[PDB]
Amino acid sequence: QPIKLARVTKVLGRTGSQGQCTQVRVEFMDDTSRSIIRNVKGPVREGDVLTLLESEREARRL
Amino acid sequence: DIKLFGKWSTDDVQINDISLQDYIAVKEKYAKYLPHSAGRYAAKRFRKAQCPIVERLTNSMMMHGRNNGKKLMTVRIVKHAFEIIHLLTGENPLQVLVNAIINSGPREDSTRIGRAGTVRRQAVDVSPLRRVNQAIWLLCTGAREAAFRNIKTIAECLADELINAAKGSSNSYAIKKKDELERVAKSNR
Amino acid sequence: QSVQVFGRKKTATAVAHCKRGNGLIKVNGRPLEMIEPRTLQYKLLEPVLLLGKERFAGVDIRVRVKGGGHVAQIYAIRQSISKALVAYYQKYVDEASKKEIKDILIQYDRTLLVADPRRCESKKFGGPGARARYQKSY
Amino acid sequence: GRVRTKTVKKAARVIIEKYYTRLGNDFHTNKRVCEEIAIIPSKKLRNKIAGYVTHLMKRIQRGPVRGISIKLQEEERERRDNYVPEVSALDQEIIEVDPDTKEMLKLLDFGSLSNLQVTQPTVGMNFKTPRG
Amino acid sequence: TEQMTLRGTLKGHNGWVTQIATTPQFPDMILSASRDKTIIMWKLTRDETNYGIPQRALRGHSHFVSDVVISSDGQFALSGSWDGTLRLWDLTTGTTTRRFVGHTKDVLSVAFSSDNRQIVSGSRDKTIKLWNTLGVCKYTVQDESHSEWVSCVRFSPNSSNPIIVSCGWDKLVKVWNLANCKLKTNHIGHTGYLNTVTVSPDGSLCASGGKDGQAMLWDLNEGKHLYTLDGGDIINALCFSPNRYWLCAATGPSIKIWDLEGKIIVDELKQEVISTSSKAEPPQCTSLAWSADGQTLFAGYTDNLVRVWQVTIG
Amino acid sequence: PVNYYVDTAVRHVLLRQGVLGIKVKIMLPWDPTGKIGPKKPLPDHVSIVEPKDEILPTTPISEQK
RNA sequence: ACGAGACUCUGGCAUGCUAACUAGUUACGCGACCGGUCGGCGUAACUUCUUAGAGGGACAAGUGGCGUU
Repeated sequence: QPIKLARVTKVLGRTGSQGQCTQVRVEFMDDTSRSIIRNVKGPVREGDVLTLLESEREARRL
Repeated sequence: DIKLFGKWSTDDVQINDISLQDYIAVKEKYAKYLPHSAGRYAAKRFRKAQCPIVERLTNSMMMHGRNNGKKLMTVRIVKHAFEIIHLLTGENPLQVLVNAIINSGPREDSTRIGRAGTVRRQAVDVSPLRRVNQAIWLLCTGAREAAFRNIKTIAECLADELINAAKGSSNSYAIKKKDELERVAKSNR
Repeated sequence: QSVQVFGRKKTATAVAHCKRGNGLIKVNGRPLEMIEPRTLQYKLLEPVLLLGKERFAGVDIRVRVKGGGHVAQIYAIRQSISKALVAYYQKYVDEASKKEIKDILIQYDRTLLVADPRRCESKKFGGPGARARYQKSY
Repeated sequence: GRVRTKTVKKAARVIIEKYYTRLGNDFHTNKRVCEEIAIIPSKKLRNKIAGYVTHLMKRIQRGPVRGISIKLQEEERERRDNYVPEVSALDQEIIEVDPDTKEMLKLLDFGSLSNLQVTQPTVGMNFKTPRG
Repeated sequence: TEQMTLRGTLKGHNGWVTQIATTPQFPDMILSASRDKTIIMWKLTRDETNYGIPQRALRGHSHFVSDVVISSDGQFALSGSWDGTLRLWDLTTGTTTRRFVGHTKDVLSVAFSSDNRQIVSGSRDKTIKLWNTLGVCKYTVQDESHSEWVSCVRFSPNSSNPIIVSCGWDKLVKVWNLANCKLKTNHIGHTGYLNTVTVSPDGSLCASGGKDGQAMLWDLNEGKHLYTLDGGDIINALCFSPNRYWLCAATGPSIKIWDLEGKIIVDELKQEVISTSSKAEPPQCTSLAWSADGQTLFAGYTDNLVRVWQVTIG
Repeated sequence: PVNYYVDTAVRHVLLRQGVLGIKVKIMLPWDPTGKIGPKKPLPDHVSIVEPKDEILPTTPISEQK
C-alpha cells in the first residue's frame, strides 16, 4: 500500500450526504501525464498536496 | 531573541513532509515566543492555517466546560512538559512535536455517498487541516483521560503522550484509536 | 518629551508617555519584568526582544494602564509602547528609524500598531447567553 | 452580499445618463459631484451610488453598456462605424457562378458578363442530414 | 530634445501623491502631499542604492491634503485639506503653528502671493477666499463669481501687481486683480471642466487643462487666445521649467513636454510594464514638478511612489 | 420614516349593537418650508437636478470692462 | 408601489475642530526614597487617553482570478 502525492489542479465541487467531501482533480508529480479525481474529506485547498493510500481507487464523478 | 520560550531552537526544524509542510510549519518571523494572542484565528476559513502549530495545540487544551477559556493554564501546561519532553527524549521540543502529530493523524476516513445511500460508505482522502485538528483533539483527550481518575496530573500526560506518539507506540490513546478507525475504514473500503 | 499616544484592548487602555531620558522604561510606576502572573511577561517584552535594547536605550517611557479585566489590562501595554515609540520618533528624531521599527514589528506582528476591533456583543432577550436562547419545550 | 439595490443602480444610471461630463473614475470625486448635483438623504446611500457610478465608468471605457444610453455615445459610435475599406469587399475580378444562376442571368440579359466564372455544380446530391 | 530617463525610484507610503512642492532657492527641500493625510519631506542623495528615505512626515489633516505650496523660505509650508481647513506647518518642531478655518468644503488648490503675504484659496463651496498671513478675513468672492467648483487659483508672480487666475468646473476661467477685486476678464472656449492652471514666473503664459485634453495658453498682459496645445485626456498637472523652456503636462498616464517657442513635443515619456497576465491600465501620474536646478523631474502618481527622471546628458 | 412620515390614530365608535374600532394611518407628504409634513424626504428617494442647457463654446470670446 | 434594502439606535477611527476647577497628562520644598516610583495640595498649557456635539470615514473603492467577462 504505497503512499504518493499529487497536486490539486481544479477543485471540482462539494458532495456528500449532508456535505463533507470535496471532489477535486489531482495531477501526479512523478508522471504529470495522468490525473485522477478524488473526494477528499475535510477542508481542502487549491494547489496543495494530498496523501492518498490507494492510487487505483477513484470516487464517483459528476 | 527568536526562539520559542527562549530555549527551543528555531533553526533545526526539518521539512519532513516535502510538500505537506505548508500546513505544519514553524520557521517564519511570525513564530512568536508565548503562544497567547487571543482568539482571532477562528474568524475566517484558514486564517487558523497560518497560525503556528504550538499556538493551536495549546488552545485545544481547554475542554469540558469547567476549564473553558483558561489559556493561561494551557500555556503553563505546555511550557511544562515541553521543558520535560526533549529533556527525557533529547531532540527539540518542536521537531518531536511535529513528528508526534504527524504520527497521530489519520489519513483515510469513511463517508456515506449518494442521495439515499444508507447501507455502505466509501473511503476518502483526509486533508491536512482535518487530520491535524482531529489529532490534536485526540492527544488532548488522551491527556485528559490519563489525568482523569488516574495517578498522573496535567502538564505531564501531554509529555508522555507526545513521546509515545513520536515513538509510534500503542500506549498513546491517539494512535491506538487512529488504528481502530483505520481498521474500521479498511473493513469499509 | 511627551507624545501620550495611548493604546486600546477591550474596554481597557494603556497610555505610554515617551520622553528623552535614560532609556529605562517604567509601567504603572514600576520596573518592567516583575508582573505578578509572570506568564505573559515576554508577550509585553516583545518590543525589546524584537527591535533590540539599543532602540530602547534612548527613550524613557512611563506607561499607565486602566480598564476592567486583568487580561484586558495586558495586551495594550506593548501596543502602547510601540505606538509611543513610533509617535515620538516621527515627531522628534526623524522618519527612517521609526520606519524601520514599524516595518520590523509589522512583519513580525500587525497588532502592535493597530487597536483591536473586537468588543463584547450585547445580549438579546429570550436566552441565557448572548446568542443562545432558552431551552425549548418539546 | 454586496449586490446593489435597484435604487442605487437606477440613480447611478440616471446620473451617468445626464451628467457624463462632470464625473470621472475616482470614487472620492464621483461621490463629491454626486452629492453636489443630487439630493441624497444619506451618506451611505451616496457612497453606494458613487461606487456603482465608478464601476459604471470602469464598464463604459471597455465598450458601450446595455443600460447606458446618451447622445454622446451615439455620435461616438457613429464616428466609430464611419469606416470604409479601400477596396469594396463586394466587387472583385472573378466571381464564381453556378450553371443554373448563369442561365438565370442569361434570361435577364446579364449572362454575357465576363466577371462570371462558370464553376461546376456539386458532384453528388447529398445535402439532407440523415434522419433518425 | 533630451531623453528623460528614470534614475532612482522611491516607495514606502500608503497613499497617492497629490501635490509636489518645490522651491528654487534651496536645492534640497521639496514637499510632497499625500492623501494618506500627510505631507512628506525628501533629502535627495543622487545615488544608485535608493533616492533616499524621507526625513519628516507631518500629520494634521482630518481628510486628504489637496495642494501644498512652499514660501520663499523653506521653513514654512501651507497645506489645505479636503475638510475645508488650511494649516501653516513650521518645520522647527514638526507641528503646525497655525490652523485657519475660512472655508467649509474641500479646498482644491492653494496658492501664495509673490511676497508670501496673501493666502488665496478655492473650494467646492463655489467661492474664493483671500486672507492675509494673520488669517483675518479680507475678501470673499461670491457674487458674480464661479458658478461651479473653483478647482485651482494662483497669483501672478511678476514684478507687476499680483493677478489671480481661477479655473472652475463651469468651463470658464476668471482673472482678477488685488487692487479692487472686480470682474475684468473671463476666458471661455473650454468645453469641459478645468482642473489645474499654472502661470510661468514671468506673467506671459497661462496654461489650463483637464478632461478635454487641450491646453489653453493665456497672456497675462493681453488676455487673448494664442494657440492650442493638444494632448491626452485628464490634464491634472501643468508646470513650467524655471531653468529651461519646458512645460510638462501629465495628460493621462503619459507626460507631454512642450516648448513655448515651437509648441511641439520634446520627448514622449512612454511607460509600460511587460507581463503575460495584465488587464489593468497603467497608473496615472497626478503631479509633476521640477527641481531647484530644473533638470530632474518628480512625478507623483496614484501608485504610492514618486517617479524621478534625470536628463540623459545627450 | 414611519416615526415621522406616518400618523396613527385609533378610536372607538359606541353603537347600540356593539363597539366599532377605527384605525387610521396617514402619510404626510414631503413638505419643506411650512412643516405640515416632514422637512426631510424618504431616505430611499434620490432626486437629480436636470442638466442646464448652455451654448457650447467654440473660441475664446471675452469683452473688456 | 409595499415588504427587502435604504433607514433609526449602538460599537470599530479621529493627535482635525468647538471644551470642564465634577474625570484627568504634562508642572518645583509641602509626603518622602543610595536622581528616582509615590490620587494630599494651586494657579497655569488649554484637550491625548475621559464625556458628548458638528463633521468626516467604507464604497466590493484599489489590484489578481473565476463569471453568458
